[PDB]
Amino acid sequence: GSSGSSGMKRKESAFKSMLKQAAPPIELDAVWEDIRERFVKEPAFEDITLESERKRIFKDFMHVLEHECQHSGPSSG
Repeated sequence: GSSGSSGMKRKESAFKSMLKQAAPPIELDAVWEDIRERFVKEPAFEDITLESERKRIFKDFMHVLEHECQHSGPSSG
């Protein structure tokens, strides 16, 4: 690590990555509270003090999952 801020941004980023590395993989009809308890014991999740922060992040992850699964942007990264 040469130069890179850390804190809230790092926490949110780590949370998303944690969900992706989850098993099984966050389904399409999955519930935040239904998957939270799965990571509730993890440090990445415990890091998020604000419950809303975890809820909002989860929703965003779901949106990307659906868009990532089905072909939408064959050009984008």
